Amino acid sequence: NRPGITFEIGARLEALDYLQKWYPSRIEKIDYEEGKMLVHFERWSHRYDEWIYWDSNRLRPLER
Repeated sequence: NRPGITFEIGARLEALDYLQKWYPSRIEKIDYEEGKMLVHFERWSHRYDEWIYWDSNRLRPLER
């Protein structure tokens, strides 16, 4: 039970949207160079996967 980017593939990060919530979304793949992750969302109607960057907008790492 780790709500946030644990930097591990398969970790459940917090993504914002849909409800404007930071909802536990799962990392499917990580790009470390650009610093993006292929995140798979549970509550997401358009697509289910997306490449977004950590805390660039709607992505939150772990508590700290």
